Amino acid sequence: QVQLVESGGGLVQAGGSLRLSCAASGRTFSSYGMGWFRQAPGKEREFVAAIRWNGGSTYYADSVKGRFTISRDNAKNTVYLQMNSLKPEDTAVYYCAAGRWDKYGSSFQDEYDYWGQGTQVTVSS
Amino acid sequence: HPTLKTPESVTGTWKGDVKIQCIYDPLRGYRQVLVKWLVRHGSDSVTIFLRDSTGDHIQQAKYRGRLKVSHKVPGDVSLQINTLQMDDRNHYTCEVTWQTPDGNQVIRDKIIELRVRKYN
Repeated sequence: QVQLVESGGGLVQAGGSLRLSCAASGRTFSSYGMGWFRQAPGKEREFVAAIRWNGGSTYYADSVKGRFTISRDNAKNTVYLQMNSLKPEDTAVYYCAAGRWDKYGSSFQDEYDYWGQGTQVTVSS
Repeated sequence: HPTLKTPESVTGTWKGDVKIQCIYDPLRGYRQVLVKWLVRHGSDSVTIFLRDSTGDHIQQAKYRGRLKVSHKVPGDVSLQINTLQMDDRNHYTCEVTWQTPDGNQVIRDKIIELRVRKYN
């Protein structure tokens, strides 16, 4: 049972940038593909970005392509989401997740085993 | 599409045999069209087994003659390793491609850690 904890959420102005992180417990971080999802008010949870176990392949939702970049540091059991050119519509609770997919399926929530509690991101204008 | 069901990890005995399970429930519409098993190779993976329309392909000398992927039960693509080596300790990936009625192809994979103990 891997535990995930998001950090770095908060308030940021539209057009600004914000960096989230997620720490995973345990000694098997490289056994997991890692992902970020988000859920805005009234909406269903949706995919944001994912990164392969090796840190060498990444995957993005069309909504955030170009603006958001996911990375990981396996030595630190951490995944990062660098969010640039923020828009009010990026406001949501952002969730970190871990699963045992390798190259495929990373945009689907069912491919993940473990979920963080989520961190609020609010983009104001 | 069918869920690929695998244990999180498997432990085998050095110089013994072990199966790494990879099983899905067959689902109407979804025709299996490719199966691969891969192993980690530093910071990426390499194919160690492929099943396609011309059968099974195991072309590395280190594996040819000691890997068997289940073939008689639809949905069961488990890998069995004969004579485990200490260097077989690794992460193994089971990867299946299906085709749907409209011709779309769906690919899923799962990573299983294999541990190798020196004695029972």
